[PDB]
Amino acid sequence: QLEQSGAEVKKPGSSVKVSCKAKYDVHWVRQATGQGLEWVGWMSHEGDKTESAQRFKGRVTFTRDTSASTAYMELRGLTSDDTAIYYCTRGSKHRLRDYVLYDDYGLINYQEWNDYLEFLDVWGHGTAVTVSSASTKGPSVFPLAPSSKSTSGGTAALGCLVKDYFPEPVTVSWNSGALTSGVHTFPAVLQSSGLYSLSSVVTVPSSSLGTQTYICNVNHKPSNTKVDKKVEPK
Amino acid sequence: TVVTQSPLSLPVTPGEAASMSCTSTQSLRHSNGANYLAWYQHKPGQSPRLLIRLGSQRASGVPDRFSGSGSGTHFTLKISRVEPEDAAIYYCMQGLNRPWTFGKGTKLEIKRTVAAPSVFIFPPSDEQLKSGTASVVCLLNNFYPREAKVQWKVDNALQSGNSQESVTEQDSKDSTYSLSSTLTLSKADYEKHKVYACEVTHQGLSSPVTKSFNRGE
Repeated sequence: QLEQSGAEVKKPGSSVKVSCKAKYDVHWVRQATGQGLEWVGWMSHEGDKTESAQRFKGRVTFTRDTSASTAYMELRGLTSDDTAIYYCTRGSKHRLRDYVLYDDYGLINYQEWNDYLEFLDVWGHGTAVTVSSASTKGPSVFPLAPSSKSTSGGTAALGCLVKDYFPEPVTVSWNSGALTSGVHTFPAVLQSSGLYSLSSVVTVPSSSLGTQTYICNVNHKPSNTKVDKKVEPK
Repeated sequence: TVVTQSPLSLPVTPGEAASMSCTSTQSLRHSNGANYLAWYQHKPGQSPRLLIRLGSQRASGVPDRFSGSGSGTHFTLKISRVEPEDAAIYYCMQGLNRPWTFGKGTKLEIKRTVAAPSVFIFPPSDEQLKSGTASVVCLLNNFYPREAKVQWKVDNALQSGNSQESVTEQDSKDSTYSLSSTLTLSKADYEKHKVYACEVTHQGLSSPVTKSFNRGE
């Protein structure tokens, strides 16, 4: 996987710089809210070619650093259409000769070369960019405590309500990544506060409620906040 | 140079036939014989991998159940024995004509056995209450199919439209669905009542199931 820069909320009209970090053709794809995957842009490994989709010409700029480790997507004049998860990925292309056009005289020496996209294989985890005039906020986290009202047979359920934050996304781990099975993190819903909220629940054996410690780890990059909450039985 | 994709939804019984089609408008075959179309799968939380390249060639770590077919303008991704892991959104992508475009995707849903949900309920924390707010959470766990009714009752007095429902991606392993229904009130409004109840109607249950709790108790 390729490590990408952190999620951000951006003002309408401003610009975002998204990083992508392991030579390779580098493509920028995106997924807008309620939309299919969309091709934004690419930089050729040769460094000859930079290009974009039609709606992006004038707004986008692709760079990569001197030591060629990190690639860079600048996108300017942000609108609410530009609210998306932006993926960087590496690509394989064929650079083929389509035809040649020459004359005996030694004047005309055309030969057409074009690039043809074979594939995009290794993708970045993605960078969520939300366009909004609203200020960012870290989340309030509350225990969804295991009770008799959350047990089925010998299976108790517990978790963490993550609430009143902006913007997306938050990342919810459990016991610092140790506990990874049986976890449901629901897609957030925008509340009437214009802030997000979701629950992360875990199903576990009820005979662990005294024995095992359960702690939700909530990460919000745009607000520079991490919240650890321990969840105890009622 | 749009590359329209059909169907828009595809239900499959695990162990049985999946097929989907990418259909371009201009041709995709270069003069070298190669068709520049790729197939990608995308599990909803996660980055897309590459399944098929050059129309027919499987990428690394792609099992032989995924087969690529087609030429020129017509293409077909075929899955011959569907595992629950194949629950994802599938995208075609043409690489011949500028600019390179994605299809709008095909969603694969797995039709499994009917599963009744586990119904749970969580009172608001005293900590959240101190902050002036009460969220009451109903949890629907591991059920099929996705269609379910959640109905809030307060002191057996029956609410409308103060609840927010959220539902998960279909499970990659169990092909089940899981749902949350959250009721959010001011602390005063929450304190004005005692009994909070989540009434759940699902197919797996002959009877609607109510999970209730008495505030302060």
